[PDB]
Amino acid sequence: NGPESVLVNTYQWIIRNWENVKIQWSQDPTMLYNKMEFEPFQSLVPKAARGQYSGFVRVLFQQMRDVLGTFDTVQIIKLLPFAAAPPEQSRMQFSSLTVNVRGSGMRIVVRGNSPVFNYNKATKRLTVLGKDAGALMEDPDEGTAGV
Amino acid sequence: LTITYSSSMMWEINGPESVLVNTYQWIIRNWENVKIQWSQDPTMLYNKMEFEPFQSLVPKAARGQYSGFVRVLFQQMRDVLGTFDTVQIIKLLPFAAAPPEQSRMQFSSLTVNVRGSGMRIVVRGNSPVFNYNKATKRLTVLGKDAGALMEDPDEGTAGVESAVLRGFLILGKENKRYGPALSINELSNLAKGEKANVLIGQGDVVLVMKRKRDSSIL
Amino acid sequence: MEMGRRIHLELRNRTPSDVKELVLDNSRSNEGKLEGLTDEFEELEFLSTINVGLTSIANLPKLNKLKKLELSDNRVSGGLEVLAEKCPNLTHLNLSGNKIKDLSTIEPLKKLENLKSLDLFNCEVTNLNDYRENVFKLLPQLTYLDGYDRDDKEAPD
Amino acid sequence: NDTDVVNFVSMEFSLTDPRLEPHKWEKYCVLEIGDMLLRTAVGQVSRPMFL
Amino acid sequence: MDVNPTLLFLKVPVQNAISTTFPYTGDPPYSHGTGTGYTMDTVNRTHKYSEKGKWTTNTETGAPQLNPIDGPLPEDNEPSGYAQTDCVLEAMAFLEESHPGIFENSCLETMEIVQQTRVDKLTQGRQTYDWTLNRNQPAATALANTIEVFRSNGLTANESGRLIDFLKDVMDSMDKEEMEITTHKKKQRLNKRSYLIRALTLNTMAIATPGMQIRGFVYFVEALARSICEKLEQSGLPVGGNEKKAKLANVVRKMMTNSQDTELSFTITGDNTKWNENQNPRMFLAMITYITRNQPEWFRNVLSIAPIMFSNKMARLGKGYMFESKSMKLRTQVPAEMLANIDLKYFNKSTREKIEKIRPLLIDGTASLSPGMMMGMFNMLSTVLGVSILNLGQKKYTKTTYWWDGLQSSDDFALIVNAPNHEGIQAGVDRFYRTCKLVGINMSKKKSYINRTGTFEFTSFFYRYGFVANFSMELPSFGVSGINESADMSVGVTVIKNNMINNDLGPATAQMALQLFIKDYRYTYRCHRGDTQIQTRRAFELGKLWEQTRSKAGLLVSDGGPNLYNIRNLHIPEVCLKWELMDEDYQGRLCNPMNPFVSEYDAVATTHSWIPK
Amino acid sequence: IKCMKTFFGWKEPNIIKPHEKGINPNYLLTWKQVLAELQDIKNEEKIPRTKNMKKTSQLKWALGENMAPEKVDFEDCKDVNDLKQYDSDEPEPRSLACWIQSEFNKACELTDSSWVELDEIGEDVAPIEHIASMRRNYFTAEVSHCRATEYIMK
Repeated sequence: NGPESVLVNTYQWIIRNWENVKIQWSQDPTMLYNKMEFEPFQSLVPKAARGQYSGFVRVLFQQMRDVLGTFDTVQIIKLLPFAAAPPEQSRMQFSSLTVNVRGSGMRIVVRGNSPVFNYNKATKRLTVLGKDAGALMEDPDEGTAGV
Repeated sequence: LTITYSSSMMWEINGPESVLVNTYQWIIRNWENVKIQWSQDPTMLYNKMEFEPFQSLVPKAARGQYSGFVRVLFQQMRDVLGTFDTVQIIKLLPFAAAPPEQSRMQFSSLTVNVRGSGMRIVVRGNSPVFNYNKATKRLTVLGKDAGALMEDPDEGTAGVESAVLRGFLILGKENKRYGPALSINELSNLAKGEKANVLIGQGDVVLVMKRKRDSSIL
Repeated sequence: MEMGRRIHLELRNRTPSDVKELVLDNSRSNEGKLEGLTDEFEELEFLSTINVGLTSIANLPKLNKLKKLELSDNRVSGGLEVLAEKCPNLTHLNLSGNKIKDLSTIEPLKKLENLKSLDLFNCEVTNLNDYRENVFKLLPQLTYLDGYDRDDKEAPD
Repeated sequence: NDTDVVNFVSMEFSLTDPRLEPHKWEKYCVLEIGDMLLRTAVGQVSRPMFL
Repeated sequence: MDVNPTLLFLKVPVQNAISTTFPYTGDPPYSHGTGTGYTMDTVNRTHKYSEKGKWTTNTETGAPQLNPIDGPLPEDNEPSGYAQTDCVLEAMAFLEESHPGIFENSCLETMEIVQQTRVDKLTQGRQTYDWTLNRNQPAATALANTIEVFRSNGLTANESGRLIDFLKDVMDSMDKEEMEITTHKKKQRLNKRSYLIRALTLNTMAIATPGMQIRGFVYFVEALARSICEKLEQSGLPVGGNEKKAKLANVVRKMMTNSQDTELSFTITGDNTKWNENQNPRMFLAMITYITRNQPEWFRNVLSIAPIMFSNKMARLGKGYMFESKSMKLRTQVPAEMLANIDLKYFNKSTREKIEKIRPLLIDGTASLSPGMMMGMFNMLSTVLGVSILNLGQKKYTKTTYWWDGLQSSDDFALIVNAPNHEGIQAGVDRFYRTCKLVGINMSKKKSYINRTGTFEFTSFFYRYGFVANFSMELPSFGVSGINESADMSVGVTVIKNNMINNDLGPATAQMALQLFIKDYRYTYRCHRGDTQIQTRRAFELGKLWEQTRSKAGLLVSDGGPNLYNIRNLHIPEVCLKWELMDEDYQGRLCNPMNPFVSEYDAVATTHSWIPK
Repeated sequence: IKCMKTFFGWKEPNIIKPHEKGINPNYLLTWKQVLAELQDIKNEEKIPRTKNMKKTSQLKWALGENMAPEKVDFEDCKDVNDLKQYDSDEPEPRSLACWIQSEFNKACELTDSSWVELDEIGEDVAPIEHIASMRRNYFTAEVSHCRATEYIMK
């Protein structure tokens, strides 16, 4: 399979169960974090920094839930798999979370698009490392899919 | 018969190679006083006329930026403590003579024009322009001996070297556990206190941590 | 879609005073003039208008909190004093793909002293020789032109 | 012979839209073989990569 | 705001930045100007400018001939090939009068070389037409084939090794009714007419290359012309750079300073483009006969054979033509031998018109061109004629208030005319124009200009207020000649030195030439400096040398040592330049006579000099 | 190969501005063949110095091998309705376009790399040698960062 396809498979699995994932995140973040399916992603992330990434994303989600009206599905989808490791506390404000890909450090920008995670809003389509990943179920900017 | 001129204004007579060799000879011969000046009031040292020939060899287009990089690196070396390295100080001091200006480039090598062709001296490690043999403790400049170095009462013999990467502290041998080898250009995105496994050059990987503080210059 | 409907949709049944980012993509404007936007908008901090069919920014309100203004893939041409005075606190600007003749028309942007980055792309001004350095001279406050600084280094956020 | 002509096919990357001044491009065939992320004042924007 | 290099001239006078206008400074990669249609147009224009010349039919080659000499005087400014024999002879007589004895000394100092040159002198030269094989061939192989064929045909006098002996052999062979050519066994019998038409051929890949039977006579006539020019001051040949630069200044000083303040002086620069159309071999024969007045008859015959033979010159017609059918996607080529009888529907309007014009001349696939000349064979004689026209301008000959002088080199000309008033200048220029027209010298009014004295140019030697800007040469190749390390180094360093000496190459440009030289030499021979980090197989042993030597500068550049050459020190041999610095052991090893590798240029017989396999 | 591996934005190739008087699809096919051949090379272990592309229809068509007129003597093709001399016709006039001005403008700008590397020479002792070295060094420092040198090296 390889890391290149593993990333796409993980994102596909996340987006297939988007409703259940969102409900768990809104209600029971911990069990969602301890999900088994996230095991291979953390294998790519270096073992010397996974705790810092997990802690940073977890505190970011805490702030996200604390605030309201700023919901952003793309960020949550992008950063969910990083929250599946022992979250050691840290204070440095990360901006590029390393992602090992066959001996090649690939980073992910938390804000804005990245080569490892490219989402086009005009077409509302998501692709990872060029390979097709999928699309989101939305159209209006209110949280509905009836249009 | 050979005629020698050890003065400070006869250096630009035998050739650019002679200028380099004699500038480093002057630096090594006055090692104690130059060290004390750098530690106490380095601003006057950076204004010393004895370094005027070197400023000629360094290209005009890339002398102010070189000087700013050197000033920032030396400020970091001063403000970090515990990681002295005499060879680096002697190697890198003369480039700071110009009136530095702020810059973002992270110079992995600086160019000195000798006989038209431009030689390159690396900020880290040995270079053909500047070689240092620690087995015999001898400095060779373009194959011509420049003197001998004696380690001063400050040194870090256990890794860390803070005067190689601007704004970064190198922590010695690489560690596969941290993020795989990065690029010097990418380092501009690491957050304060972040760590990586940057590839400095040649075929060796060096672990570096981004300085939390910021070293300022005049 | 039209301007006003798009603005209402973005507002999300909220007052026009609690929006920190407005996205107006692939919209349309009548007579190539800005419509809908009014003084009530006072918290906006990241605006974006792409393929909006605006002839010129002549009806922009006083968004004193406007910092990241984008007018990309459009045909805006004319005086820029309106942008200079109405929104004197611009920090990031984007005019990629716009219709601009020469520096005589981009001069008024020098009034904004907070413009840390100005982006131009596929324009007529960029054809001129030494465009980068001439613009830098005209806009000393600028630090990153076309996502690059005066020494050709990528500009991290 | 020194004047013998060897025929080759050349493929060159680029980031200029050939629909701006198409007349300049008459002997070339333009493909769109990818997209590139470029940093600008509003983040990493995606633009086509032409060949 | 938008780059515009031409605007540089808005403050810098043009003469300073003339190099700005030389786009190539080299040999372009297209080679535009050679083929068949160009030959067609050349022949057509040559015979057109002689429109009113008398027509005749040849008796030996059986081809028509056109004689425009003494024809009607031109009535319009268009080019005219009607050169009057009496006027040419009068001009030559006046030149002799102003320079007494010149022709006599030329003749008597050239008779010896006429009697001294060996056969091998013909080997040196450009490409030659091989009548044996009917195609351009190297001179040496053409000579070998010619001697072999003549030996087969029982004409072996040339075995004496004397050039005149071979010329007599050529005369005898041409007198023979027919000859045999044996190619490898294919035997071809060339009759008298066939051999004669072959020998008077002018192949076109000096655009035109004659055959071999006409080389020696051309050489002799050109030697006489050079000898005559040497004594002539206005002649622009065969001097080099410094003397050519001084000629312009001397002429300007003579014309201006001596003149009174009241008198007005002007200078016209003109280009004699297409200079061979209006000059006929018969006029050259006339001037040659005049030159050798009261001289031994054998010398006169040897010297007059050349223009006599050229007046019956036959011009070959390219390689042919190429046709293509897009409908069937087909391509074909037709030779020139079948161009005499072929349909004219294939070709376009202009090409078919040219074919129509030149149809009645093609004899055995070779047009006949009596009038006009071909480039680069009798250039010195043309210069002689030009200097005669100039000499006809003295105050004694003009018999008028104005007067003139100048320079001519057969490709460009400059003329300074001064007179008490503007009308005097107009009269002087008009009289010079008419006089040069009478002899057949053509001044192109569309590529000539007049301005107050002081600024002009001649053969690209742009002159402004006493400053010359020679741009008559191109930069040669600073690369590896491909013989051996020492040989290549020596030849190339000598090349750059010589170009510096005469061709007016700037010092800094010479330094960059040496830099690129060192780069290319090291890259080709893989002999890089020990300090450099480049990697290759040869770098291994080379590296060892760099460690062994106690003096880095002593090592040869080919051995990995530094390049110590510079402007000051270029003529010295590389081996001799590092003789003392070379370590004693290195010196002994390098120049060991007992080495197994060894069983113009100035170099030492080191071990680095070997013959490539 | 290493330079190619640095990019990950590959899409499915498609033609935006087609070659009006030419073969558009075969350019796409040969580009796809190039990419596939590079991947196949990646799959190899003992990669030789250079790899020769296998002969394919699209490769020949893009090169022009299958569009090259054949060779035949004039005797066997004289009776052709449209057999004409090569098109030695003056090309049609073209108006001045502003893109060449921009081309030169950008060719005259200052780049940010050392495009040309030159070897060393001997020392200068004569004052004229000093003048020559000064002129050469000034000019080189000026132009060594110009795009023209980039074009030259390319």
